[PDB]
Amino acid sequence: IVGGKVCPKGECPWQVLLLVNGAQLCGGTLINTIWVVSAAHCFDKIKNWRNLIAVLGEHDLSEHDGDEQSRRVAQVIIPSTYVPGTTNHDIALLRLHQPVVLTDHVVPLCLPERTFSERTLAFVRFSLVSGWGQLLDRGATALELMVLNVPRLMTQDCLQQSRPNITEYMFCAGYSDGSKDSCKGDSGGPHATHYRGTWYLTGIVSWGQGCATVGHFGVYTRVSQYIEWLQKLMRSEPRPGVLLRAPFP
Amino acid sequence: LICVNENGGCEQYCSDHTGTKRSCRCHEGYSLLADGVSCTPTVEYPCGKIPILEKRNA
Ligand SMILES: Nc1ccc(NC(=O)c2cnn(-c3ccccc3)c2O)cn1
Ligand SMILES: [Ca+2]
Ligand SMILES: [Cl-]
Ligand SMILES: [Cl-]
Ligand SMILES: [Cl-]
Repeated sequence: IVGGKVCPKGECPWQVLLLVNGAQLCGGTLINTIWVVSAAHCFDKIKNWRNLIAVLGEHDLSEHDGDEQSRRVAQVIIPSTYVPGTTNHDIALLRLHQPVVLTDHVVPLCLPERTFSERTLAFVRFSLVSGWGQLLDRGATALELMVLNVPRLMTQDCLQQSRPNITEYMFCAGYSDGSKDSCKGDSGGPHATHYRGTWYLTGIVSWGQGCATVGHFGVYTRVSQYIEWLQKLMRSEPRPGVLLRAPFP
Repeated sequence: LICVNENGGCEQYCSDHTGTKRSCRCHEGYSLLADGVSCTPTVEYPCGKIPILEKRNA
């Protein structure tokens, strides 16, 4: 995250850290005790699915304080429409091997109904994006979780104000002055929207022209397009073999 | 009322019905109050709320 601030410990309790062989891979969002939403592109180079771990309740990567909860990832579900190495349909639904235990430091973000998300949440101007990604373009990643408030743009406006292929499965948010953006290492993390006292999942950190590149905004997966796809999968039984490609729609 | 305008007055989810009818609903872990619009948690850690802040204001 470029140009944000530290998220006070426990104030982003849905944030997930994904690790592969102990190394930071991407972020994610907890939506219930066994399900995490992340970005499909995070998994383009995985060779050994058994080395994927999700951590909840994380804050400062330099220390263990006892609020962290780690789980193996039992399933990584990607839409059939996602093509590795590209941007469209950049979403993954991850099933944890065992549920996390909800605590003051581990709480799911609400996955909203589509109508509500399209009719109401899509018009809330500002939303929060968070992660342990790079603090600057071509810079080191963060040791404490960072958070940034970004304003959403209608796609026609993003295209006009930019100087990009933004589909109906994406939306732009952020700033074009190169000061504030999500960045490498934040991919998969939440774009969370507040409405009447509760926070909801509206986007997934997906892609951008570099990070905080002047003239460009951050691009997020438009979660509202996938609500029914996600809900159906959460009602399904797990299948052998971590990776599952599931038809979309 | 209608869901497309001001969320139909609902705190959370809204469904339109045949006629001038509307029904608000709440996510799991919440229940709908008798006002027909507000949602109140029914569990300790409902989704989308931040415990350290809910207690800071409790
Ligand atoms: N605004 C914005 C947000 C996020 C990003 N992401 C990146 O730049 C990036 C580059 N490589 N990867 C990657 C590739 C494979 C696995 C895991 C990560 C990324 O996620 C760019 N701009
Ligand atoms: Ca820690
Ligand atoms: Cl586990
Ligand atoms: Cl099934
Ligand atoms: Cl496997």
